[PDB]
Amino acid sequence: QKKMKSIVEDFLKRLQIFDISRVPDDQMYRLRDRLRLLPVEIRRLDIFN
Amino acid sequence: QFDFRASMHMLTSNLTFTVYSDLLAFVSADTVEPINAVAFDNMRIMNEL
Repeated sequence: QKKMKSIVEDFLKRLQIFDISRVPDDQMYRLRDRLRLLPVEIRRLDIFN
Repeated sequence: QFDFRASMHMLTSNLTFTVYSDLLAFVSADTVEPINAVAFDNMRIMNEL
């Protein structure tokens, strides 16, 4: 039930150079899809394990 | 001519009943949360979440 847009929104906000008000939700979900294919960083992955 | 034998009848009916019009008023209908609504293929209607 979790809509991941917020995550990506936060992600963009922390890059500090994009204006997320100008970014549609479709682009954020495409970013979500691309992020979803990347492996997790070793420390974060072990903590989650 | 009026004939009593030819005019006396017994009329038969039911003692009482109640006629209803709105059958669907007897159905209690609820719906799932739209986030969880699925299509004919048993997967969620909208999966981008």
